[PDB]
Parts: sequence; C-alpha cells; structure tokens
Amino acid sequence: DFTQMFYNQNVKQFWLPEEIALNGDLLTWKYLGKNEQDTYMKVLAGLTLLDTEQGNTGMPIVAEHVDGHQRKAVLNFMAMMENAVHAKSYSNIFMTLAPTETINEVFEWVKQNKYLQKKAQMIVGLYKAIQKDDEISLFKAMVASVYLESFLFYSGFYYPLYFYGQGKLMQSGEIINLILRDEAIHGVYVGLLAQEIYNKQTEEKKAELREFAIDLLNQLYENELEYTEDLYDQVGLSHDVKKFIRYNANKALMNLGFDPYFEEEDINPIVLNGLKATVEPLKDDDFYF
Amino acid sequence: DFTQMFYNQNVKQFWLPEEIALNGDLLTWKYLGKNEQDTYMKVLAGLTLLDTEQGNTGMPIVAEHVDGHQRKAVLNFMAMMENAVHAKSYSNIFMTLAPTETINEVFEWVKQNKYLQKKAQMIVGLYKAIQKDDEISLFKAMVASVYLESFLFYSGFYYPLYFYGQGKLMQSGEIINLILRDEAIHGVYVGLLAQEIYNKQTEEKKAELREFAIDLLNQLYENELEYTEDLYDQVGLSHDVKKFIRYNANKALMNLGFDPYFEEEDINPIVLNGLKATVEPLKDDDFYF
Amino acid sequence: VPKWIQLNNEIMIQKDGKFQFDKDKEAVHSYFVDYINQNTVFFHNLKEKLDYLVENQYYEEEFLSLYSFEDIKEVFKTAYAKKFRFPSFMSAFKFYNDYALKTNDKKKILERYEDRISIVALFFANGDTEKAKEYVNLMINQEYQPSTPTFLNAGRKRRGELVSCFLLEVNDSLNDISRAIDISMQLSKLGGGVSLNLSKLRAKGEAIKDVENATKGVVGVMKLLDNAFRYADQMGQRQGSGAAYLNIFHRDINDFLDTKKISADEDVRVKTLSIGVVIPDKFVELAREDKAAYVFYPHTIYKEYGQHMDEMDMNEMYDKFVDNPRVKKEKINPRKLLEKLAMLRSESGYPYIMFQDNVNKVHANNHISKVKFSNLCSEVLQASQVSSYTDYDEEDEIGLDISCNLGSLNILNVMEHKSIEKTVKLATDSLTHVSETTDIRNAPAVRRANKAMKSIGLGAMNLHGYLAQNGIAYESPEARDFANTFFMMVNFYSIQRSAEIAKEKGETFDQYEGSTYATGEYFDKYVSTDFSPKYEKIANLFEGMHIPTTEDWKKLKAFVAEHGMYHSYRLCIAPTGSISYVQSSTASVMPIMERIEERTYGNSKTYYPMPGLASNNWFFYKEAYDMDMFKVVDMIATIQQHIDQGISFTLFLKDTMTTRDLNRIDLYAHHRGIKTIYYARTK
Amino acid sequence: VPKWIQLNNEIMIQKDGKFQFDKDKEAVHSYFVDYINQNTVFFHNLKEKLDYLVENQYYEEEFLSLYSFEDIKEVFKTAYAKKFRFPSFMSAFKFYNDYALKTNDKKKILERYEDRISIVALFFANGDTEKAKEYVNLMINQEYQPSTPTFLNAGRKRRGELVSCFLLEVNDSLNDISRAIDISMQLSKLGGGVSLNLSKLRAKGEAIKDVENATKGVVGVMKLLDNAFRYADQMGQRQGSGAAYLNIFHRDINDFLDTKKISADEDVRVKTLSIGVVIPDKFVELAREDKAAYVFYPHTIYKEYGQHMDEMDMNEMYDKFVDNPRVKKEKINPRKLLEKLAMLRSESGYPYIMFQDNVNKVHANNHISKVKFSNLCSEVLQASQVSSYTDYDEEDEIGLDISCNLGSLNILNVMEHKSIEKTVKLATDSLTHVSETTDIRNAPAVRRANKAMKSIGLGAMNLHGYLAQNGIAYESPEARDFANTFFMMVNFYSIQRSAEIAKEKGETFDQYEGSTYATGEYFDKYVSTDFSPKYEKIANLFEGMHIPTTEDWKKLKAFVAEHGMYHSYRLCIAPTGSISYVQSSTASVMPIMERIEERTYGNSKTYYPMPGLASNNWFFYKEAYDMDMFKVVDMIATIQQHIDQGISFTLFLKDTMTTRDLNRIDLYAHHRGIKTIYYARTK
Ligand SMILES: Nc1ncnc2c1ncn2[C@@H]1O[C@H](COP(=O)(O)OP(=O)(O)OP(=O)(O)O)[C@@H](O)[C@H]1O
Ligand SMILES: Nc1ncnc2c1ncn2[C@@H]1O[C@H](COP(=O)(O)OP(=O)(O)OP(=O)(O)O)[C@@H](O)[C@H]1O
Ligand SMILES: Cc1cn([C@H]2C[C@H](O)[C@@H](COP(=O)(O)OP(=O)(O)OP(=O)(O)O)O2)c(=O)[nH]c1=O
Ligand SMILES: [Mg+2]
Ligand SMILES: [Mg+2]
Ligand SMILES: [Mn+2]
Ligand SMILES: [Mn+2]
Ligand SMILES: [Mn+2]
Ligand SMILES: [Mn+2]
Repeated sequence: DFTQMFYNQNVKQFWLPEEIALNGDLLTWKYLGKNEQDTYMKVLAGLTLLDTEQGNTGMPIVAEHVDGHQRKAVLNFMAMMENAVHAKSYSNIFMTLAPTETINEVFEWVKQNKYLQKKAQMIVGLYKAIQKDDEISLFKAMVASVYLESFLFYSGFYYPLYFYGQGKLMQSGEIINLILRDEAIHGVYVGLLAQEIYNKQTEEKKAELREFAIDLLNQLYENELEYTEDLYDQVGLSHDVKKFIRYNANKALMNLGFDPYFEEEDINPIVLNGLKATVEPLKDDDFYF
Repeated sequence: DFTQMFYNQNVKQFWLPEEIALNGDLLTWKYLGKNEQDTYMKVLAGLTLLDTEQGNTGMPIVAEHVDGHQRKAVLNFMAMMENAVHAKSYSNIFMTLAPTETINEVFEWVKQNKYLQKKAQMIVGLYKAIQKDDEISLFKAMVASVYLESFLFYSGFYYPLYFYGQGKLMQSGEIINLILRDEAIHGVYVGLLAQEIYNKQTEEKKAELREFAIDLLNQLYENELEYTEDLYDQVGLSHDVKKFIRYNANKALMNLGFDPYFEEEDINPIVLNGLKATVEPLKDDDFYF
Repeated sequence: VPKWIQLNNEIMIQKDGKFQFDKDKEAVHSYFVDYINQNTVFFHNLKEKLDYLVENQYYEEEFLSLYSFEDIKEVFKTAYAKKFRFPSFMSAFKFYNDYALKTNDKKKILERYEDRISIVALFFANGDTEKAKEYVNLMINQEYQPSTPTFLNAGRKRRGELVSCFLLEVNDSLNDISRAIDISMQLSKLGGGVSLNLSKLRAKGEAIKDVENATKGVVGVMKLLDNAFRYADQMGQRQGSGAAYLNIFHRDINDFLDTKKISADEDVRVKTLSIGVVIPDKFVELAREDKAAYVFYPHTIYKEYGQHMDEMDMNEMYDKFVDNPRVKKEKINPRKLLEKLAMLRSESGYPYIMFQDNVNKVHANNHISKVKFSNLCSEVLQASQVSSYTDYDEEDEIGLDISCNLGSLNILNVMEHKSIEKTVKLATDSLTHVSETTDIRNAPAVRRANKAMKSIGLGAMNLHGYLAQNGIAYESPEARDFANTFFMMVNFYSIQRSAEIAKEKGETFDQYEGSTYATGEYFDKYVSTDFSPKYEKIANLFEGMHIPTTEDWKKLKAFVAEHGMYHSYRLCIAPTGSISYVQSSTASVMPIMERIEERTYGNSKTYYPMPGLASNNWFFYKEAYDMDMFKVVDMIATIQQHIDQGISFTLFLKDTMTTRDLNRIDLYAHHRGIKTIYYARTK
Repeated sequence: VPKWIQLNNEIMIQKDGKFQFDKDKEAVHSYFVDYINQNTVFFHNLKEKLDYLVENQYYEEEFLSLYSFEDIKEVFKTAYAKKFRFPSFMSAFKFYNDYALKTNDKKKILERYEDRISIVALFFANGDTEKAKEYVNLMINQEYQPSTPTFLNAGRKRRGELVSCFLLEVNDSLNDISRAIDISMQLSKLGGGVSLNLSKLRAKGEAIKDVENATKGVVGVMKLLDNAFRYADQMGQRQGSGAAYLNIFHRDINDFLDTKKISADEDVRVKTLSIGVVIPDKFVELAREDKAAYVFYPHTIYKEYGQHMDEMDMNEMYDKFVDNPRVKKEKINPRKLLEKLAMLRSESGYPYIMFQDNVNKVHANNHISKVKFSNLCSEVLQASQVSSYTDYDEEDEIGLDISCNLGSLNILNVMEHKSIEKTVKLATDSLTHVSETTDIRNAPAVRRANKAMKSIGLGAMNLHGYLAQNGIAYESPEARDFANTFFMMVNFYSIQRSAEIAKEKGETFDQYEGSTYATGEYFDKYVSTDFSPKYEKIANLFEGMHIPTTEDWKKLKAFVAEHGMYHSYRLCIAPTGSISYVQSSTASVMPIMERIEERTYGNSKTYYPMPGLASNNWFFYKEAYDMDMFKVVDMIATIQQHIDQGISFTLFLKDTMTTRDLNRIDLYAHHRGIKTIYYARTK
C-alpha cells in the first residue's frame, strides 16, 4: 500500500551537493572558535562514517533480502543516496572549509574513536548477521537501520542545525537539511518493513522482539551519551544534545510501531528554527486544399 | 585514476522515465506489420529480462566484492539506474504499446525461449560463482558483466535504433537511447575494474584469463547468432544485425583492454542515424647553474 | 523602483474589472519628468549643440555642411513644432535606451526624438532644406520609420553601416569559402546580418582534385561561418547573427538540418548560425505523390552540366539528374524530410522555408538570376550572381551579392493621414539616398550589386494595430481586402517613384531591359484585375485617397516602359523588431503575439500594452497564437501578391498542435503563394 | 597473420636469454618475397613504366622531359646497381606504406625504393644526368634523406607542396586575421604545417576604434584558426595541424595557455592547434629575481610607440612599458607563470618554449627582423616581417612569412662514407632546387620570403644511432665532442656551398649586406676557436676527412665576404618522424625513446628495434627517459652552436619528477643557449 508513494517521494527528492554553492559559509566558519570548528568537523566525520556503512552495507544487504522489484528499487535508490550523495556531500563541506591536513586528521580520528567504532561494530554486525530466508535476522537488522536513520544521526545533525538556526553556516546547513529530509523518509520506510515482519510473529515472539529492540536502543543510547559528551563538552552543549537524541529515539521507536521510551523535554528553540513535439505522419489529403 | 571522473559522468546523465511522453508512439506502432510488432515485443522483453538480472544481481554483487568507498558509490549509482530507472522505463514502453494480456504472453514466451535463457543463465552463473576475497572469480564475473553491458544488449538495441533512425517509435527510441548510453558507461567502468585485477596477475595467469574471456565470448557469440536468426529472419534484418553484434563485441573486448576479435565492418546507416605531475614551487637557485 | 515603473506596473492592477491602460500615459510623463529631462543635455542654442556634437565626433561634418545653419534650425523647428509625445512608456524607453544619442560615458542624453528625426531628415535630404522638412514631417507624424541601422546611425560619425541585411553567394572553392568567411566577418563588424547561400558548395564525400571522399560538406563551412560570426559580434555589443541557406535537393540537407537538433554533438551543432531551407516545387510535388526523392551531389552535377545545381530549374532538371549515371545522388523520402523540417521548427523554429518557385514565378529579374536564397530574416528575395574569387595576384570575377535597404511604413499613421502616395514616395527617396550613400570596401559583390541593382526594401508595420483600432479582425476577409488595396497602392506608388527617379537621373538598374517591368509582364495582373476594396468599410477607410484603377496601372506601365525603373527591388516587409516600439506600432504585418507584453529590464518589470488597446478593441486585438494560421497565411499571401520581395512570416503555433499541423500550414503557404516562412514560435 | 609479421614478432621471443634481432632481417625477406614482389607492378622495360606513370597522371612530364630516356635509364641503373636492401622489416614497411607510389585504387605498388630515389634525383638535378647520378648515389647510400613532403611528392602529378612547414605573421586587424585564416587553410590544403604568430594581435578587452573592451583577444583568433585547420585537413587524410605562438609578455598569455588545460571549457579549449610561448630573457630575469612582472596590451604599446610589442627588444623596453601610463598592463607572477608552463607541459606537452634572446643573440639576420616565433616543430627560427593585408580594392603590403625546405643528413651513413662535405653540398643543392621550384599562389608573403630569403633547412638524423653503434654514450662528453666537430663541419660546408651558389648565380639572399655573414661577425667564434675533436676516439672517427680549422674558416669568411651567401638560413634540425624509419636511423639528433618499439598496424603488432641494436650495444642505446635531461640539453646546445636555425628539442621526462624538475630543465636549457624546446613527453 505504500512502496509506490515512497518510490515517487524518493526520486522527486533527488539532489547533488554541487547544486549548493558553499563559498558563502567561508566567513561564518572563519569566525567560529577553534573548539567550535573541531566539534563541527568531528560531528560531520561521524555522520560520514554512518552514511558510508549505510550505503556500502546496510541498504544493499536489506535490498537483497526484501522481496519485490519495487521494494528493491526503493531500497537501492536509498542506498545510492547514502554513499553517492550523503557521504560525498560531507567531503564537499570539508574541502571548502578546511585545509587538507585538518581533513586528513579528522578521518584518522574516526578510525581511532572508540564510540564511533563501537556503534559501527554493533550496527554493521547486525547487517552482516542477516540469514537468507530468515525473517527474524532481517527484522533485527531493520531495527538497527531505523536506529541509525532516526536516532544515531541526530547527535551529529544537532550542530549544523544549531548554527543554521542562528543564521550561521547556512549553505552547509542547507545540505544537512536535505540529508535530514532523506533520512526521515528512509527511517519511516524501513520501519514499515520491520513492522511487517514483527506482525507475522506469535505474541511470545513479539515480546522477545520488543526486548531486542529496547535492549539495543539502550545499549546504543549509553554509547551515544559518551560520544555526545566527548564532542560537545568543549562547546558547552552536551546536555542540550542529549535532550535532542532522546527526542529522536522516541521517533525511531514510533517508526517501529512502539511506544515512546523517554519523557518529553524542551529542545533548544534555535535547533527548532534550524528545521520535442508530438509527431504525426503526413497524409495524402494534407497536400491538397 | 578514474572513479571520480566516472562518478561525474554517471550523475550528470541522471534521468527519469516520466520525462519522455510515450503516447505518441501509437501513431507509428499501428502502422507496423505483425512480424515487426512481434519482433519488437520479443526484443523488448529480452532486454527487460537481462536488465533485471543486472539490477538484482550483477551490479550489486560487484559492488559487494569491490574494495574502495568511491567505487562502491559509483557501482551503487549504476545499480540504482538499473532498478529505479531502466526497469520502470521498459515497463512503461510495454504498457503503452501492448494490452496487459499481450505483455504477459510475450514474457511467458521469452521466459521459455532457448537462446534468451542460454545467455541469461550463463551470465548469472558467473555472478553466482564469485567467492569472497577471490579476485579471479570477481574478474570472471566482471567479464560477464561487460559482455552483457557492451555486447549482449546490442542484438536487442538494434531494432529500436532501426525504427528510431527511420522516424518510427521515436518516444520509446529516445528512452532506449538513454538506456543504451547508461549501459555503455557501465560497460566501460566495469571494464576498467576488470583490467585492474588482470594487471595484478602473473603472465601465465593473464594468458589463462585471456583464454577464459575469448572462450566465453565465443560461446555467447554463437548463441547470439542463433538468437538473431530466431528473431530477425521474419523481418529480413539478420545479416545487418550480425555485423552490429560483432562491432559491439569488439567494443566489449576493448573495454577489457583486449584486442578486437572480429574484422572491422560498416554498420547499417539507419541504425547509425538512430545511434597531472606533482606541482612543486620553484625554490630559487634553480635559476643559477 | 522608479515612479514611472510603478505607474507602468499599475496597468495590470485592474480597476472595475478593467486594465488601467491610461495609467501608461502617466508613466510616460513621469519617465520624462523624473528621468529623461534630468539626464538630457541642454544647450543655449542649436548652434552650440551642433558644434559640440560635431567636435566631439558624435555627428558627421559632411551631411551638416550641405545646409546653412538657418536651414538646419528651420528643420529642427519643424520637428519640434509637432510637439510629439510618446503615447506609451515603452516607446520612449526603447527610443532613449536604444536609439537616442548618448555621451561616451553613457550617462547623459544628447539626442531627443525630434533631434534624431531632424538629423536623419537632414541626412536623407542631402542638402535640400525643403526635402529635409518633408522628411521631418514624415517621421514626426510617424508615417515612415527608417530601419534600426538607418534610424540609429544616420548622421553619426561613430556608426556602423546603414544596411544590416546582406546576402552572400559562396562558390564551390576553398578560396571562395575563405572569402565568404572574411566578408561575413567584415559585414558583422559593420553591424549587419549576413546570409550565405551554401547550395553551390559540394556535399560531404565529394572529390577535391580527383581524390575521393575528401569534401567535408556544407557542415564544415557552417562551423567555420559560425566561428566567424561568434568572433565578429559588433565589438562585443550584440551576438553575431548569421544565416545559412541550403537547397533541399542538396545532399547535405539532412546534416544541414542536423546542425539544429538538440541531440547533435558539439562538432555538428552550430549555435549562432541560423539555417534556412530552399524548397523548389519539385520537392513538394515529390512529397505530395509520395514518390521517393533524390538529394544530389552538387559537384557531380556541375561537372556533368557545367552549371551549379541551384543555378538551373530543378522542375525540368530533376528527371535528367536522376536518369544521369554521372550525377551522384542519394535516395530520400520527401515526406520524411518534411516531417523532419516540421519537427525541427517545433523544437527550435528552424529552418526558414523558402518556396523557390513561389518566389520565382513572380520574380521580375529572373533574367539576371533566379532567387536562390533569402536573408537572415527571410524577407529579402533578389537575384544574385555568384562570384569567382580566385587565388592571390589573380583578378576575381565579382558577382552580385544582395544588400537591400530597409524602411517601414506605419500603416495606421499613413492611412489616418491619407498620405499613402506621399509617404511611399518619400520613403523610396530616402531608401534610394541611403543605398547611394552606402559604400562597403570589404564586400566587393555587395558593393557592386548595391551600385547596379539599386534595390531597396520598403516595408509596412502596424497592420494588426490599424485593423484592431478600426474594428477589423486580422483573420476577417475585410482585413485581407484592406491589405490587398493598401499594398496595391503601396506597390503602385513605389513603382511610380522608381520610374520617376529613373526618368530624373536618366538611368535604370542594371539589366532592367530584361526584367518583367521592361516587358510589361509585371503589370499584367494590374492591368486586368481591379484591386479596389470589395467591402464598404474598407472603401470608407480609404476615403479621401485616390485608389489606383486599371487605367492608372496601364498609365504606370506605359510610364515604366518609356522611362524605366530605378530600383530592381522596392518592397520587402522586415520584422521591424524594436522600431515598432518607438513608433507605437505592432511589429511588421504579423498579428500581435500578446495583448500586453511583460518584459524584465535590469531588476525591474515593465508592461507594454499593444498600441491603442482598450476595452472596446480588446477582442479585435486577438493574439497570434489563438488565430487560425490558414487565415494568417491568406492575409500574408494577399500582401505578398503586391510585394516584389518576401515578407518575414512567422508561424504562431500552440503547444497542442503537432508536426502534421505545422506541415499543413507550410503546404498551405506553398499553395497560397507564400514566398518565405520565417519562424515557428510555439506558445 | 602474415609470415613476415610472425618473423618480426619472433624478435621478442628470447633465445638463450637474448633477443632474436636477426629474425628481423628474415622478416624483410618474407615481406619482399611474399608481399612486395607480388604486389609490385613490373613492366617490360623502364620506357613502358615511365610512359604508364606519365599518361596516367602519376608523374609530371616536365621534369622527365629534361632528360633523354638514355639518361633516365642510366640514372635508374645507377640506383639499382647498389642492390639496396632494407635491414629491418619496419623500414621497408614504412616506405611501401607511406612513400612508395601506389595505383589509384592503392591495390598495387608502382614505385620501388630505387624508383622513388631515381625520380627524386631526376627532379633534383633539373636536367643534369651527372648531378642526378650524384643524388642517386647520395640517397641510395642513405647519406641524405629529403623531407617527407619532398621525398613523397617529388616528380608526382598528384603531389602537394614540397615545403613541410610555413610560418605566418598575423597583423592586428580583421583583414589580416581573415587573410591569415585563408592562408592557413590554403597551406594545410597543400599539406604543410602552418605556424602563426599571434603576438601582434591585441589582447582581450582592447578597443576597436574607440569602443573599449571590444576585442576577443588571441583566443578568438585561436578558435578561428582551430576551425580552419579542422576544415582544411589534407582532404581528410592527415589531420590539419596548426601552431599558434604568443609572446609571454602578451596579456592573453594565460588565456592562451588556458586553451591547453584539460579542464578548459569548450568555448576556450582548442584541440587541433599547437601552442608555443616565446620567452625573452627579460621574463627569465624577472622570474629569477622573483620580481612581479607585467604582461602588456599590444594595441596600447602600438598606439604609444608606433611599433608592435614583439617588434622591439623587451630587455630594453620593458621598463619603459611599465613606467608609461599610456601603456596598459596587468600584474603577473613570472614564477607562477613558469610553474603554469611546466604544469601544462607535464599534462599535455604544450606549450612550445622559444627562448627569444637565445635565438636572436646568434641570429645572423637581425637587420631584416628578429625571430619572434617558431614553426609547428619549433626548429625553424628565421626573420619574418608582418604583412599589411588591406581592404579589398586596396594594395596589400606584402611582408615576409617564413618557409624552408627540410632535408636530413644520416650521420651514421655520412660518417661511414667519410663524405660530410659532399653530402652537405649535394643536400644544399637539392634544398636550393626545392626552394626554387616552390611557388605558392595563395600565400603572398610565403612566396615573397621564399624568393628573397632563399632559406633552406638541412637537418641531421641518426646521431644516437651513430653514437651507440660506435660505443659512445649519448650523455658522454665524447658524444658532445663528436656533435661539436660534426656539426661544425656541416656548418662549414653548408656556408661554403651557399657562398658557391651565390658566386655561380651572382645573387645573394635579400638584405644579405646587413647580415652577420656580410660583416664577418658570424665567423668570429669560428676564426678564434678550434672545433677539432678533443678526444682521440672522436678524432679516429673523423679520420679520412679534413676537419676545418681556424684557417679554413678564415678562408671561408673571406670567400663569403667576396661572394656573399645564397641562403639566409641553411641548417635546421627537424624531428624527422616517419622518414627516419626508411633510412634505418634514430629520429633526429634526439636520443631514442625506446630500444624496441611496439607499434600496432591493422590488427597486427610489430616490433622495431633501434638501428644496429644488439647485445654489445644494448646499454649504449640508452632510452631517453632514463637519461639526464641536463646532459641532453648540453648535447643540444653543443649542436645548436653550429645550427643557424633551431633544433626540435623534445624533453623526455619520468612520471616521478615534478613540475619543478621540468622548470629546472627549461631554465638550464635557457642558460645553455637552447633556442627552442619542442615537447615534454612523459613516460
Ligand atoms: N509623453 C511625452 N512624450 C514626450 N515628451 C514628453 C512627454 N511628457 C513630457 N514630455 C517632455 O517633458 C516636457 C514637459 O511637458 P508637460 O507635459 O509638463 O507640458 P508641456 O506644456 O508640453 O511643456 P513644455 O513647456 O516643456 O512644452 C515636454 O515639453 C517634453 O519635452
Ligand atoms: N631486404 C630487402 N630489401 C629490398 N629488397 C629486397 C629485400 N629482400 C628481398 N628484396 C627483393 O626481393 C628479391 C628477392 O631476391 P633475394 O634477395 O632473395 O635474392 P636473389 O634471388 O639471390 O637475388 P638478389 O639478391 O641478387 O636480388 C630481391 O632481388 C629484391 O628485389
Ligand atoms: C572586427 C573585430 C576586431 N577584433 C579585434 C581583432 C583585431 O586584431 C583588432 C583590430 O581590428 P581592425 O580590423 O584593425 O579594426 P579597425 O581597423 O576598424 O579598428 P582600429 O582602427 O582600432 O584598428 O580588433 C575583434 O576582436 N573582434 C571583432 O569583431
Ligand atoms: Mg575548385
Ligand atoms: Mg586596424
Ligand atoms: Mn544518509
Ligand atoms: Mn538513510
Ligand atoms: Mn539497465
Ligand atoms: Mn547497466
């Protein structure tokens, strides 16, 4: 009942980072403190890693196991967006704002950062555990994918949105909003596929799947807290970002058909402001008048 | 040396089925004989069936085994074009020209056809034989992929190009020309990835891979001749189609860095009408000797 | 936003369900109260103004020296006594942005409308103060409008040539091709639009010095010409505009046409080179009977017969070409070629269509040459002789290259003043003066044909404006009756003025004795058919003016026989792009495209209603796209029967109609005697 | 696959760890016993062959009519008495595919090597049987090789022009630009490579008669020339090749260079027109001192001083240009421009580099004009005077456009026969004959310069072949000593032959009296410095030949002072691309690119070993890319000190080295006196 409308929405949302000129951010970037620039680079690098794996691994593997040519076409399109559009856009931002050495250093930093490695290990592990014709392993990977789309990106998205909302780094911010618009529909779509599998189960099996989903969310959440503190303490925003990730965790649960898990909190209003002609042949009667 | 350049060319060639209005083809379709309509339907179904294998298996399997983030992104983009763009385009052409019952029957016929099946299963067999961390099996699959993209499609493309060059079925011919333009670049790109593997091999292993490629080409070519007579004798075109197959076989070989196998031939004119060194600053004292 | 621009944009704001057309008038006042008068340089007297303009190299000394200062002052006073006021903001804006003389720094206005008109009149009269005053009264009444080159550049030292339509014949040689490129560059440097005939050039795959498959065809020549026109772009002011014409029986015709396809590669497509196709009656007969046609290799025909393919009548030569084994040809489907022409015109408006036999069955100078091609605007249709440009230190054989002199009658202003005869004769005299004062030292055949043929083009404009302001639909039979009568009178008085000039100067145009004017054949339809209006309304429109009868035409025929005719060609209806704004007139004899046109200048929007548009005549100002193209063809043929050259005839199509409808319009134009079809503008 | 193809491929199949070079010889035998002898056309005697070639428009009958048939028979017998055998398969293949005369359908071979040599000798001798036999002995011994145009086209009816390269000066005017385009098309039609100096053309943003920012600069003319060369492509056989040269002080120099950038847009990119940059010593001085330089607008300089920017010495006028407010200029970084040159040469091998001061400090004809640009191969360096092509019906001021005839000495064969003097004199006579019989009717400046300058180019080939076959490393000081002595001998005997021709004809070249030959300055270094070999091995190599001393040079200087010189320019070392195959010689004086070259012909692949390559001289045949470019520069400078024109000096670079290494090589070449640098070929 939904794939065709998601197909149409995904293809109509198609974009490339080159559509957005980035040289306009040069001055507001220059004006940020060293702490702010550091957090910003690292935040986008963490996002780049997530999209790299979502494009290389997550979306293609889910596409492989989901039945139906139209469902596969949507998932293939989403996969392309992840690595050919989203992951690449971050390099466009980096290449504009930062010198090569700072770019090299931040990519080295992703490799050695323990929270980023842990979250990649956990998510990709679940993708690679999918067994052919085994719907339960597929469900588990789809939960992981929804958590990546609708929860994990948000510790990263906070900061570009926070600046956009203050009228700073607005070209980079425009790119990020386009990425976010895509991930929102990706999270809903994968959520609907996960619910399909969940709804086939016995009540006992469903109870176990909810346990899996909640245990996984809590494990990812605890790691994300440490990641958030590590990045945001130097810019004074860790508590604010934490509220934002809890907000989005609830959206991820809802995408999976589950009740919200965290209590509602006031999000920084700045971040909320951050959001040919037809051809006929000639007849013999057309030559006479 | 080449992936970013191909990335650029691929994304700038992006298109959607909806861009070409198909209904005006009915004004020339109605004037074709039964044999012409039959051949066209059968050719179209042949292309559709082969392209589906490439979208569901060929491109995604190669993307899975190739190392490199940028290569995986380009390959993902190509897989997207197969599943999201090409497959919808073929379906659109069919739905415009034939009623539902006729489409189902043509696909039943072509699905049972000996020559279409022989080539489809030969290609799919090589994709299924790729082994993790074995570059030889990957190379063999890449050869199969290049043969599909740059050679096997062309016994089929001939007919729409033949009409397109005569002013008949111009809307569907425009679509086919866009598809063909994508397959050409797909073949060239996968060809470069195959040459990379080939160049890492010993001289004895190279000679062995050359023998594999020529042997495979021979098997496919002999089946193409039979496929060609089966479809085109009823419309009197087989002689010229055979010249077009050999010409495209030579292009496929050149994509794989191999010499042409067949002597140069002229092609049907109607179908033709259808168709950095390291910068180092001067340090002074370089002006004195 | 300036005040006049607000007053102009207030037109679209509807009061009582009606457009505020009168507000436009207020805008003009503002445009003169706030801008024009503030930025207009004023002098204590006209003597100081003329001295400043001459000394600062704005004007020419020669044309002003022919008059005493008292005569020049009297001419200026006659111009200013009319107290002419621009009725619409766009008229004054277009004049003071395109034609009014400005300082070298382009911030001050040196010339008003009256000043420019007086200067052009003094240039026209060539020393006659009374003739200058007559020209001033003609142009300040806005009865006659010199073309943009003449109007803009007359009397100015820093100027281009007064002629901007040039037709070149290119012979089949590398020397001739290089000379054609050079002449095209020189004429684009002068500011003129250059049309080149490429039919004599041998097709692709022909022999050069008996080596086979050597010629690049006409497409390589088109690439060279396109580069030449891109290079020569009026000193970086306007985009270099050129046209290439090829006969439809030339073998390159497809590749020619392929230069305008969007799918064409960069080495095939020419972007700044317009293309036109010459279609003889033989091609239309072949398409009509569905017989497969043949496109011929021109060099083989030249070798076999000693003449170029486009130099002989294809109607009698086609069968001999086909049956000749020594003539190389390729099989084509003429109906497929017609469909390709219609599709290309739908996509881009190209090519221009020239119906060769429609032009040449009424051509008066077929003895000199048959009309083989048209100009960049597809309205100049004259005899041309190719030139043989030989090697260096060898004498060239200079032929005839067409360059006619443009000028348009304002039909509304001419007919409301009841001055068809006087306006036509004065316009003919001015065109003769401009043709005589034109001397191009880098185009030998253009200069020779200007000296010999003395061909001028006297056009008309504001036909639809006049008809709409008189309660006449453009597609009505009454409109065609009026066009017939008006243009027959225009032709009569143009021929009379040409014969009078020939009698006064004692000379006719070269090879006049062989023309149909000399033999009296041209006047046949005029001495047997009465062209008086058949409707009472049109006759009342022509009240107060003598309509030439058959006896008057017989007298004119006898006068031409006794005295000859000075001009080989007299009448051609040009598009009249920007001068129609200044004259507050509809463009050419074409129907209006829009009732109110929206334009963007700088970062500001402006609104131009069609002249005289109101609630009463809103329905009569029917848009061209809403009109039946068959009736537009009928009107254009009615006018064309009285025009010796062609008419710039743009087709106005809706996006709904297909290439079959375009082909039907083209074939009905061919049937009705339409000589040229200019553009296929799709709404 | 053919038998000879298999035998040639058998070379790379190693036997006992060594290449089978002798198999190559077998291939030639096969190539003759299976293809050439079967595909040759034999006649009963020479009379029938000559008659068939004359009546069938293969040969010109005029040059053969100067000899009785007995004399022609004697010449052909002299050619065939040598029993010449091609030592390699590729030599015979290249001759019989590129230079042997074939039938109209190219199915049979009409000319053998001896037949071609006899015809060329008979054309050279111009009626002298003994001179024809001397030429036959010179060419069959392969001591001298006429250039590809001369060797291929001599005595042929369907021939082109015998001149290889043409150099045109383009004046700053639309008439001159159009004439340059026409002449470029005419000379490319004749088959010659055309070089155009664009330094006189005013830069982008200059005024065309008081309207500013109007010119398109040299890039628009570059696009026009590129399209002209694309159109005139030797009837589609060989791609039209053109060269554009611009002074580095031209304002457009960056845009010029941007024509060759791989990222250039289509409206700027030029792909069939080679680019060269002329660098005065002032630019190198500014880059060395890191002082910001100024590029200049040529038209402002011409207005202020009355002369073109490239018409005067920049080393003395640069400060005056900079301090002159009436001269317009733009600031540039000369070191950044040098780095851009190095990057462009790394990416595409362009531009050609012409060190203007290095050319003009030893130029013998500076009185006529300074050398402002080079040819398409960057080895022709001659005085040129720009032409003033005026309007039509106005007389043109015809200047001097450079054109010289090429001919190469085979160093190995010349020194083996101990005949430097005889070969040089006979080659000078043949080049003089080629110049005398050259008459181009569409390039007036080229014709006038050919008639007046009488310039010829006598090159040399097989320098590396001779050095490697004699156990001398190309980079060794012994090789440079040999080059010094050999080319001093060549210069001595070329000057002697030029003076003897001037004496026998009683005429010198135009304006010889102001040259350094007339004043005796040219002989200064030759009358004070001894150029005899400093190494015993080289002296032994020169045994049996009289090496000129300072006394012989003094006698030659006196002889020149008494009689003058017939040729303004005598020696120029062309690349000698494909004719070096036939002579079994290494290309020009350049070191070999590879020991064995694998070339693909048809569907087959062939391997050509370097001439004389074997086990004992494998390492003496060092590849150019493996060589130190500084020592190659030293060799080229040593040769250049005895060559009046330039040498086509290709740089052979490795991929590992940076643009800084390329800049260092260029600056060392400038320091060592290198006149021109041809190509930057990267391995
Ligand atoms: N519609 C218009 N077209 C042309 N010029 C105009 C127009 N309106 C104003 N002008 C110019 O501005 C001047 C002022 O005209 P205005 O309407 O104020 O009254 P006037 O009685 O014509 O004035 P004046 O004393 O200048 O003749 C005119 O003389 C004329 O030069
Ligand atoms: N390398 C070569 N270069 C040129 N011509 C050759 C070559 N090899 C063979 N030929 C030609 O083919 C002919 C074949 O004869 P071949 O060289 O085998 O010796 P032959 O019959 O004993 O006579 P001869 O050597 O005296 O000509 C030669 O006479 C010559 O015309
Ligand atoms: C006509 C024309 C000239 N030019 C440039 C190229 C020529 O080198 C340069 C000279 O043109 P000229 O032919 O010399 O123009 P001109 O003689 O009328 O102007 P002036 O008196 O100043 O010499 O102008 C263009 O770039 N585009 C053009 O369209
Ligand atoms: Mg000719
Ligand atoms: Mg000039
Ligand atoms: Mn993403
Ligand atoms: Mn996503
Ligand atoms: Mn596909
Ligand atoms: Mn594909």
